[PDB]
Amino acid sequence: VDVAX
Amino acid sequence: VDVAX
Amino acid sequence: NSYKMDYPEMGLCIIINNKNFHKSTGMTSRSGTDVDAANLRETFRNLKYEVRNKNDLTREEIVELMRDVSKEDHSKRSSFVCVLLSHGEEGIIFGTNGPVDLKKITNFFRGDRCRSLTGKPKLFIIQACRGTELDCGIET
Amino acid sequence: DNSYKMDYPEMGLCIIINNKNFHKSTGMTSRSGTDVDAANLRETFRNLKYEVRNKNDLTREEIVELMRDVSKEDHSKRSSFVCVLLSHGEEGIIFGTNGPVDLKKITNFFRGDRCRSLTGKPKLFIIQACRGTELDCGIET
Amino acid sequence: KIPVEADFLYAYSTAPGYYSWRNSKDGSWFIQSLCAMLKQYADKLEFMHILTRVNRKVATEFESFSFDATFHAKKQIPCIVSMLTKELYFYH
Amino acid sequence: KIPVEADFLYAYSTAPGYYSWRNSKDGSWFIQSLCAMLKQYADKLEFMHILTRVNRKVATEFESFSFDATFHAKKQIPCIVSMLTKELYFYHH
Repeated sequence: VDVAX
Repeated sequence: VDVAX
Repeated sequence: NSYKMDYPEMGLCIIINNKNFHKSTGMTSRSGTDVDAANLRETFRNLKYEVRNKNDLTREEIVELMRDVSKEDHSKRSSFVCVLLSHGEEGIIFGTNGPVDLKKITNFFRGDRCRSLTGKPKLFIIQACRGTELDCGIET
Repeated sequence: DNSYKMDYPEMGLCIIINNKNFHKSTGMTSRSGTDVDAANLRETFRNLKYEVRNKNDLTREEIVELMRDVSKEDHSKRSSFVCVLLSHGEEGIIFGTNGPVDLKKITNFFRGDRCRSLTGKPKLFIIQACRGTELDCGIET
Repeated sequence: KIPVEADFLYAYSTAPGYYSWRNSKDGSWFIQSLCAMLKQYADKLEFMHILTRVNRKVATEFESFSFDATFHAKKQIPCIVSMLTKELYFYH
Repeated sequence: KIPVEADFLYAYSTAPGYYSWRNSKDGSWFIQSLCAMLKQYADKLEFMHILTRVNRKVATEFESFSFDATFHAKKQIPCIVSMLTKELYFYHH
């Protein structure tokens, strides 16, 4: 999955 | 002359 | 690749030129700015943009104008150009009577609020200060 | 000349600072997959003939010390300078493993006046990090 | 004499005020695109043009996938900030 | 779909946090440069490359002259902020 940075 | 903005 | 620039029209070029401000602002007349505005008009005219010059707009009128422009139909235009000539600070542009954040102006042209410009280049040329630091330069 | 002179003995340095794990005090979760990035950058800049240097998990202080030391180095024989920052962050801020660090502070060590051997040469900063908490929903083409 | 702030280029993974996205296994969308575009065009295109490609690849080929509707289906646009005074070519 | 902030280009006359200069007679250094460079290269150079030339002209050919020592001999460098996804040409096929 994609996560925030 | 030159002036700032 | 490149943006499609073969629509019937290149687009609109809005020039907001503010020379005189209300004394409360503390910014004296921006002499030389008319030469700029005239220079830009002739330049964009040769690039085939429909230039619209606007002089001394209050902050309310700047937002009013941008709102109206973002609601016109740009379906037959290749792009959009907006030039703001005035005093300013970081992220802020000045109307004749007060400041207006640049974010509020450009947001009218966001891909979701101006469907006729989605996928089309939107140029914002900003002549204005972005703070008070001075660059002293270095020699070579 | 319309192009930067890139025919010096060396292309220059390519400092890659990859911060994956953070102090409990910060709260940010680990950055899984960031090693894949640091590794990808290393190989890419190696092909472009840059002298790559990886630095993992650096504290806010260790970041400033590194940058300052690199800036005080002699780049007279290098064409340019590349600096990659992979970490969490906010607007204008980059996160060290222990705390916040302003970006303007790092780049300043490389201003034309503070780093004479890089004056007139390209100084690139690739910053992978957040710059706020806004979400872009997009629009249908 | 030249400006002390000249010759700097800042390639931001995302627009000011926005979140930057990273894939747990593949890595950050920006670095992925940037490395891919660099591998493919460094021997041809000027840097700005290569960064424009990175912008398009990130903007069109990426979309977030999250089990939380809040962070799901989000997009990203990188932000190039250039104070360069010349064209940047990695080749000779 | 694409980001709502995509396809935006911000041509800033100066660097973030800095003063922008204007000649009381010929106008702002940035606009002058921009117009000269466009008139000279709009018929063959891509926009980003044109703004780079504007960057060089402003940074190298302008230096402030002021009676106020504080604002005298100062420099300026424009700031290109691009969210464009493609190349921008003002000419046709």
